[PDB]
Amino acid sequence: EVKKPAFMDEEVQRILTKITGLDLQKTFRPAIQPLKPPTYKLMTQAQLEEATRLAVEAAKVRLKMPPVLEERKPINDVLAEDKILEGTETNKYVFTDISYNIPHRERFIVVREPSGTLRKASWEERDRVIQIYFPKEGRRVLPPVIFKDENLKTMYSQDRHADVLNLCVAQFEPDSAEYIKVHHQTYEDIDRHGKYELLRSTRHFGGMAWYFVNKKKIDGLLIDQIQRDLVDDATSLVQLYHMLHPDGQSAQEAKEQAAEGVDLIKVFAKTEAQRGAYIELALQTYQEIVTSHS
Amino acid sequence: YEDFDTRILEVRNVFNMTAKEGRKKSVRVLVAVGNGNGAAGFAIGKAADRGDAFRKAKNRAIHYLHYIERYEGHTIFHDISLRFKRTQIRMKKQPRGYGLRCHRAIIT
Repeated sequence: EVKKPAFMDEEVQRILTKITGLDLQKTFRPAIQPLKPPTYKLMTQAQLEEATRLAVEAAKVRLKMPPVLEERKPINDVLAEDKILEGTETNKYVFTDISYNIPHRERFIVVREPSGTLRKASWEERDRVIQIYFPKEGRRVLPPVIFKDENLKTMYSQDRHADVLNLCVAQFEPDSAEYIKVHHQTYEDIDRHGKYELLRSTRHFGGMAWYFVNKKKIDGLLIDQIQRDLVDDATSLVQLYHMLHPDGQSAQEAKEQAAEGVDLIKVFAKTEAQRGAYIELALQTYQEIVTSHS
Repeated sequence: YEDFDTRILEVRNVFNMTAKEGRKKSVRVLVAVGNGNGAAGFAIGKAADRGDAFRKAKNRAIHYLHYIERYEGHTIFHDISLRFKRTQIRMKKQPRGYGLRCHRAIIT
């Protein structure tokens, strides 16, 4: 069986990196943090171009995309059931192995319940106690209150989607249900309100486009990329949609006609586009403007 | 000059001994002026009455307006160390939000 493309596949990361884009002014926007007096260097045009190159290298590491994973499976394993200890304790004990050189996903965290059952700690208990003994800057022991739907809607009104996601990466694990819930809620609000530009030149654009491709709703991102004159990006999105859905009618139509470039986007409109009529209209208007002006 | 403000930096009661009046007193006032937009100046006015020394110094300083270069409108372009006679000043360029942390006269 032809392997389903992965998020980290070298080909997918190429397309996702391209459509994401780069902008040194957005990637290195000034942080509202304690400040120090700036430094100054006299540089020639050769030196200045070298410094811009190093800035672009750092902007690549800054834009490294966070993992897209499947939801972890509940831990329900009973190590022992010592019924002699039933009724001798009122509260659960949580035992955590805190040997420094163990990966956190390979640590043993067990719970001795009042009934006497010795069981493995659930995912919620594992993440909470690892924050208590291996604290990570940015994460809190108890789930913050900003992730509630009412509070999240507040952040969306202020166009603070990149922060909602930057907060979701500091607090939750990539495979947790809370992580997936918050990300999928941010991506969905961007879609309905067409705020795709907020996550461009950010590490969160790849996951957003990935989510739309898998959910077969790239129509909005194509209409938005076309209207911004980013039609090379739109073509790459249709290639990624023809890569993760090879047996789709659209992918089979492009093979029949050996479509390339703008042809790929026209094929998508007729075959699998939820709103094909608009994709052609925006694509047609772009061609008219490009042809008419130049 | 409604856009200019005047501040007093020193008021002194000096004395000149005279045969007719003995110890005679005058008011020597040092003022500085500025429009808060880069232009500032200072002058000394002397008179026998304080109100007159204020008028003399205030209108004299407007004739000696320096223009001071501010980096981005909020700070000096670079550190400045100098000795004027026996007074030493060491200024430092600082980031936004640092505020004025200087002699009270320098703050004025």
